[PDB]
Amino acid sequence: RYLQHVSDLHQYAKYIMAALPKYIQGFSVWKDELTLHVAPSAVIPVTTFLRDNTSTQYKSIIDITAVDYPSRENRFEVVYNFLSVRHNSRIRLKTYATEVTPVPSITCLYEGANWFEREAYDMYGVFFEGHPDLRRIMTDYGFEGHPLRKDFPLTGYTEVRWDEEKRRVVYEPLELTQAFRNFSAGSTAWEPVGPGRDDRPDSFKLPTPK
Amino acid sequence: MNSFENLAQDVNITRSGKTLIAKGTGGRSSRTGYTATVFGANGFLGSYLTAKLAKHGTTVVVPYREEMAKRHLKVTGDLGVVNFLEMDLRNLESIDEAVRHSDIVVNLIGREYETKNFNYYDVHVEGARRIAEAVKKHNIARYIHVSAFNAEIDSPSEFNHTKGLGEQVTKDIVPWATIVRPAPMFGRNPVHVIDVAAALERICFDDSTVAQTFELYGPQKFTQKQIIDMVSAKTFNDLDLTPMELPDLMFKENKEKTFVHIL
Amino acid sequence: PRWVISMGSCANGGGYYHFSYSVVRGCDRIVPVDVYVPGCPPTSEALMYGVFQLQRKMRNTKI
Amino acid sequence: VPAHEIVSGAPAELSRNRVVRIYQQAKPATQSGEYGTFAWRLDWDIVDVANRWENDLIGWQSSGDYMQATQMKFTSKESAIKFANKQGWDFYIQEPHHRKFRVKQYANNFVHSYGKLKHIRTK
Amino acid sequence: SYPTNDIAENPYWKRDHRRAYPQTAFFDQKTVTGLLELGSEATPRIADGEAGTKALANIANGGVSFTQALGKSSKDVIYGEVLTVNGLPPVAPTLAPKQWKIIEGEAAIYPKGYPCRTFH
Amino acid sequence: AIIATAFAETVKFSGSKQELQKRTLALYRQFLRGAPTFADLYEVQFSIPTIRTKIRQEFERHRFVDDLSIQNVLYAKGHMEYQECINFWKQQAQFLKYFPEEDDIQGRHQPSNFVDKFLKNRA
Amino acid sequence: AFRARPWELKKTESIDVMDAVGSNIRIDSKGVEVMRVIPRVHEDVNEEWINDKSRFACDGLKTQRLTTPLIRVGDKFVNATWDDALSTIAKAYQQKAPKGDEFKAVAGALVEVESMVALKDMTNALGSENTTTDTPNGNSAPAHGITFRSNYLFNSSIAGIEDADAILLVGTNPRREAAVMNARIRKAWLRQELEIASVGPTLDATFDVAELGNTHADLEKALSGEFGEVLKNAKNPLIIVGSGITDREDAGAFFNTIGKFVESTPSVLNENWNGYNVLQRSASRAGAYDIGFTPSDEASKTTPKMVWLLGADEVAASDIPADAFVVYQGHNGDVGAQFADVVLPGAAYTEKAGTYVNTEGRSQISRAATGPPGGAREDWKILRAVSEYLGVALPYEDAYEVRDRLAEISPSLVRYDLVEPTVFGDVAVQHSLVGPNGSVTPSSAPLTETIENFYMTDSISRSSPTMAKSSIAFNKDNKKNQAFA
Ligand SMILES: NC(=O)C1=CN([C@@H]2O[C@H](COP(=O)(O)OP(=O)(O)OC[C@H]3O[C@@H](n4cnc5c(N)ncnc54)[C@H](OP(=O)(O)O)[C@@H]3O)[C@@H](O)[C@H]2O)C=CC1
Repeated sequence: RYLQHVSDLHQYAKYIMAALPKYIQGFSVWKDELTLHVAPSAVIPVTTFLRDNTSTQYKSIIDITAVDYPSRENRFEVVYNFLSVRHNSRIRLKTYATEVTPVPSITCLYEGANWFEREAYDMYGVFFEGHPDLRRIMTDYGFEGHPLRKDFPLTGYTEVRWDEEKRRVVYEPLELTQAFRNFSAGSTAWEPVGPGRDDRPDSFKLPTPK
Repeated sequence: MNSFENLAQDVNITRSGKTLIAKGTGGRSSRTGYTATVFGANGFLGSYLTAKLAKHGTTVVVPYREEMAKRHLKVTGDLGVVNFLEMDLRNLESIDEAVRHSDIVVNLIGREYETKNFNYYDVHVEGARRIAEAVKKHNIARYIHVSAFNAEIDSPSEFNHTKGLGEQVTKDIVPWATIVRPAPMFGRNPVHVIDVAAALERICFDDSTVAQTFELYGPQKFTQKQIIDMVSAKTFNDLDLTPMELPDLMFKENKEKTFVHIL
Repeated sequence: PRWVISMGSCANGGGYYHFSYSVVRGCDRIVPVDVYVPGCPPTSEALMYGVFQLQRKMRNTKI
Repeated sequence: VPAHEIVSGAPAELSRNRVVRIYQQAKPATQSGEYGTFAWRLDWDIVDVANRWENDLIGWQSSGDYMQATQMKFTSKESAIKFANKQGWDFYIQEPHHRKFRVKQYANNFVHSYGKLKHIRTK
Repeated sequence: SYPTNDIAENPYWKRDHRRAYPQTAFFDQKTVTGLLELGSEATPRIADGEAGTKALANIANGGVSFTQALGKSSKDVIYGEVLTVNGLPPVAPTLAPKQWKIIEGEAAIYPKGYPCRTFH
Repeated sequence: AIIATAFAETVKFSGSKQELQKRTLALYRQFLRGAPTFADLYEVQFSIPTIRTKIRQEFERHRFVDDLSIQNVLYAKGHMEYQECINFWKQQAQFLKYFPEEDDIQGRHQPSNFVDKFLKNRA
Repeated sequence: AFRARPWELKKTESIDVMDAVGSNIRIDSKGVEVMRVIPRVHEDVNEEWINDKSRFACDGLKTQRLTTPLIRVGDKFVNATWDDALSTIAKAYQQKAPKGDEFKAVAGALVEVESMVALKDMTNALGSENTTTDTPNGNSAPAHGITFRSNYLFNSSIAGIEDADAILLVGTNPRREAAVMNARIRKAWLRQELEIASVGPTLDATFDVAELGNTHADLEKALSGEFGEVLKNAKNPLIIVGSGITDREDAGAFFNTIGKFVESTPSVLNENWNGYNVLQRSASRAGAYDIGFTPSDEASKTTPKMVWLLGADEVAASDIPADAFVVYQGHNGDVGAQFADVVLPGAAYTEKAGTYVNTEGRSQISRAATGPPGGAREDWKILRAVSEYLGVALPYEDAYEVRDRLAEISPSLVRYDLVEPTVFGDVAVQHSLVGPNGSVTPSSAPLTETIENFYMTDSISRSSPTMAKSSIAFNKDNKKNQAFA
């Protein structure tokens, strides 16, 4: 079953790329999970196609987020997650966005999405052009920085204490009574896992000649 | 990052000979190295005093009389900075115990009325004689005795008389003690109380304030009628401070037709 | 004539989240607390025992 | 190079006081694995007064520097250097030192020495 | 239990599942043109093993395009490996498909009059 | 969430510099017009002209920014700050993040020369 | 015993400064203390092998340091305010008033290039280039040129020893000085066909030397007799020189014979490699001569009123005058701090990001692993602040400006870990030959050992008890060190 099903998912996604060649750059499958690799100016048409086709009706934004790799020129990748509650299927959509350039917002289509978009905004600084009420959520109001970002340290920059003099809490640069001790320094120096086998069906890898 | 705007340096020597090195940058978590004992820190000036003093990490020894007036002094300092131990003016041994490891030590034990237990003579000259005899006994550097304005040795008032008496007795037994005399005080001429505490912390730590009487009086002189109409030696310039002015501190048809009202 | 007791380990000295950026490392930075009840989920056993200790403190005050 | 030190929310002192360092991690001399010697580490040089100091109660290693336990891993030196000058930091690229290739034979362990032996293998 | 920690015949590599992990089958814009024109290891369209690699390498360099690969594709290619064999688009696929009962009688958990049904 | 909050605007990215200049212009007008509300609202000690000269000097900080999209993010961040300040979302201890130099002088020995830095090893 | 498990450790990549090779180490720190050093690999200079003294002298890094400035009252120091000591120095400068050629500024063994630049700038804006090094016979120019860097460097590369054919050492023991160099020599001698002979004390090497003598006459006889065939025959020889002959007052006559032989023989000296080679014993004395840190001929004649010790650990009681103002700047207490009127706590090599130059000429930075403990400061900033209390305003106040000034002295010191060749080696051998011709007579003083002990030198190994028991455990008097009986 499961071998047949992952080989079926491969073919469905090959069809999805062939139906929209202008917008879809790649697709990758890894164990009954489908990721669609999409340009940032290509978000809105692909998401309308995912909402609207009868073969492809996902209807429901579950969760979206970014992830930074600082080693790439386009820093953040913005990943979307959908759930066709009709066809009982999940699909994933990745785009990219630098710190300063945007990605357009799907809150015109998906009504739940706006709250997710401003969450990923505060954690990552990734912009959603076309979005009412883009501002911070679930951090401090005067907070300077974006926390879930690799240049930002663990304990942050500031701390809070009650100054007696001003009769108010004051915000001060960071001083610890016990320093943070990461134990990541001390990982393995041998490669921990091998390369591993593949789950590609025989129909979708390139033929050898003769 | 927070800096020692407290200190002049990083390595300091006291008079008695102990070597004190500040650790880290100024801030709550650091330690300046000084140990200070503030008599009367439950009160109104001592609260601002060891607010400033335990801000950077001087280990403040707070002698307390009542257990409930002292509690808000716990949040002004780090782990191990502010230290509470009970004492009474009557029991010698508690005064002896409270100044064992102090580098500097101040009293602001001052009461404006007689009790059934202490008159003016009992808290101002005689308590100060007691604790400053202990300071002479342990050879603590930098003793500071805050006094009152108009502290005359012989006066019709008993309060001012005994403030002068306390000054004379503490100058007699310790020659190196410094006695500071502030103005009237308005926390929230008169002087603002954060200015008195800023002046006192700048008295606390430097050299060349030794055996010097200080007058801490604000910029412009007032009368009581002028104050109520507004409601309705060495000065500050020795220690590079400008006191705040009392007056600036003193505060511290058609649309309705086009709205809807009955819904 | 007010008191406060600090229940849990996240409410005294930061706790599990002690090295997080958006956290106060215990309410000692804000309010002056008189009894601590430690435990990350300190059992109703331990919380009530902290209250009994605090009542002893309140009676020995006799304000 | 767009100057991103004004947008990341970091304070000015982190861009105009502290020096940072690119390095590839060296191979450990203790154990013979080489897995952690491929990624490029971005790490901050310590500051004089605010590194670490002993606490008076227990002896806790309290710090005042806040980037002391942060490191980054990059894929290439060029990505690391573009990120380092994009955030507006002053780097120092430390170039890696590899081993020299030298042909080994097990038959080197015994040859006919015509003169003095000058050496006795043991195996 | 014991068959995991027997002392005779347990090489670790047979019961090993952390290393025999699958890899992400990532597909470029270009390797799908390769799937449309070279063929597949199931159905190859390539002879001449020496000139095979030469016909492969221009597609690997960016010779032909994908819209050109779709225009040059036969109807058998399009109805075999892009679309389904009946010319239909494939359905969004689900692992274990779920067929629904509706329990209605006295085995229901709410009688008629309450609005909750008890599907299965 | 269909409707937005009160003073919000849909974040939208201009393609020219002059339109951005018009938008930052209208934005400074909004801050400067709402400056009498902030003294009543956050219960500050001081005068409305000090709020106004701070709003001015916080736009002095980014006067010479060249890149268009960095001006764009800077406008979006400024509008978010206006949005928080004009309502009661910020409190009076985060509004006074903006004025650390005004409230109190910390004490003597602000170091200026190398000697005063060096007696407490650059603080 | 190990006190810290290796997941607790913080790794830091620095340079060793105890030896002249400048080998790569790896400082492991818990955070105020330093646990160990371990050789980071380098292809040329050390090839994963590190010295014994390099490794076990982290013990002296935490036992007898200076954590406060001290002022001498008379037979006893007291510790002091920083301003107290640094105003004492200015008041004694105004009292003694050395107008010129009376401010001696001697450096020492393991000191940063940037601290030497700060000191030299302060002396030359003071008005006195009495600017000398710590070695005996250091008061003069070291009988070989500060000019033409190939005079005092290791000119064939350290990698070039693998290509060597037949080399001879003069006045040195490479088993003691630069012990990693002996691993290179023995590796070369075992892999290929080599010929060693030696002029100096009878050394026990790992490898096989040939003895030649104990006299400069024995030197000249050996260079004339049979090695004008060997070194002339050889494809890639090298002639290699200790710095223990620059110690000798008769050094120049010893440079004459060897420079005349290198100028005569075209195989030791040609286009692509130079084969006149010297060793150093320090990380600084090969980098001090890059700056020009040397006294003049006029400076050697006077007696100083105000002596500066920067490191400077092997000074004698006779080397400083009795009335002198003798201020020490170092990182731990030593013989050099015992003479002082003011000591100034400086940061050791662990606690500062410093530039160091080896014998090959590689400029290499260390990384600061921990802060200077208690009240020690960085070495050049102390000079930068003592300058302000004098009349000298040093033009820099930032470390990048130190880097730019350091480029101005020589820009092969802001270019790190590159080795450049020299086109001037042919000219430099002649220019190093002409100077000492006839200036001094070669006396018959026998060639002594350069260091009496390996394990106790350079102001850290004297303080560590590890060296203090490892010197007496390896004395080769006992039966356990000797191979026989
Ligand atoms: N206008 C003013 O305020 C002026 C005040 N001064 C002087 O400055 C100092 C501080 O000023 P101020 O805030 O007004 O004074 P306080 O209100 O602080 O005086 C009360 C403090 O002193 C303690 N105190 C008084 N008597 C005793 C005693 N027998 N035993 C133990 N503690 C005692 C009190 O103990 P407890 O906490 O238990 O009550 C309390 O800590 C005083 O000495 C005052 O004389 C100078 C000129 C004018």
